[PDB]
Amino acid sequence: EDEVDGWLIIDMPSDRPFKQRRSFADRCKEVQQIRDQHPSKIPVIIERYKGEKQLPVLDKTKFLVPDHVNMSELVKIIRRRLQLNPTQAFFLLVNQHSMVSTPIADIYEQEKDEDGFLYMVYASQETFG
Repeated sequence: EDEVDGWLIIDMPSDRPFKQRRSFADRCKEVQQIRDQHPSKIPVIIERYKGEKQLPVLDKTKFLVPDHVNMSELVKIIRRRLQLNPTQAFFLLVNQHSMVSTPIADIYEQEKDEDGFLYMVYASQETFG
């Protein structure tokens, strides 16, 4: 959402989140093709949490993940790419809850968006729920 700590966050279009820069038809079409071409891989969107104030910005948004890699392994990969030390808090959240040894393929069938992408947000703090 566009609401963070009582602020309505307005962004220029190219600074908006993936779901707002790209139409649903365009997202769904891209998933369908990537699932055809790489059925052994999960299409994942990883974005910095709108209100993150500590963690650096990731150079990629779209990730094609081998489907038997588990969540704990994806975290290490993203931690490694952001060159985070093990003492820095880092959370990779799927629909607002944190990642776990379940294969990403199970998570995808359980938590994928209507457009067929799996959405994830990273942040230095867990969100209460």
